[PDB]
Amino acid sequence: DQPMEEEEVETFAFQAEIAQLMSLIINTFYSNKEIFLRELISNSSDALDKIRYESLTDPSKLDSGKELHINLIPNKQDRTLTIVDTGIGMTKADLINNLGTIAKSGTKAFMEALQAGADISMIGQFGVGFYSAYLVAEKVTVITKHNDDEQYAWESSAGGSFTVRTDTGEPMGRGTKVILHLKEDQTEYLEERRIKEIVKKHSQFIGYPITLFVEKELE
Ligand SMILES: COc1cc(-c2nc(C)nc3[nH]c(C)c(C#N)c23)c(Cl)cc1Cl
Repeated sequence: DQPMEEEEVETFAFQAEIAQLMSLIINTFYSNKEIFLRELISNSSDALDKIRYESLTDPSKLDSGKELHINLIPNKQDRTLTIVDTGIGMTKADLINNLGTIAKSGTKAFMEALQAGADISMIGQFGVGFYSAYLVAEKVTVITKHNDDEQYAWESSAGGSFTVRTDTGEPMGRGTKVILHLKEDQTEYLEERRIKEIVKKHSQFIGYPITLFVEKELE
């Protein structure tokens, strides 16, 4: 009897400083956790800038999709909030290199800044705003598709390690989906009014369409 599907899964250890940062973020009390959404939307915007830039000299880069946008998808039943863009996306090497195994100088620098009295809301200036997801999420899954490459899924519950595998569930044209599996006491970020007010407050200058899709699985 053959399996419906099979995926090779790799587990990698986080670089020491990244593990340190994740533990600080996911455990420490902060009063302004809503900034995570600003940081994720900012990373979407950057990724959309990148594919747009590439398309200026090579229009075929948009064969995987011309529309450049950001979607926000709360799912109360799964207790997940997902941010999706049609940006440049990432290769497997990109995921392994840029989401865990190699720590840029900004990682240690950010933790130093916090020790010196800086606020968590500055985290994007250090290039590690992604990890602010763990302010509100117990687990984060990143599904990504780059041109000419297959679709991958990165995942971590911040245990000091993350996994990478091929993802074949729902094929994306191009871009990145960040799925936040929210902590039990952070479900306010699934509410329409909360999402709207955070986007209005922090993302006014993002130069791409941002669209809410409220998700409900029907009985
Ligand atoms: C600059 O650092 C990062 C950037 C990214 C990222 N990259 C691309 C190419 N697209 C994206 N879209 C979203 C919504 C991201 C987020 N968050 C994101 C990720 Cl997943 C982790 C880190 Cl650490």
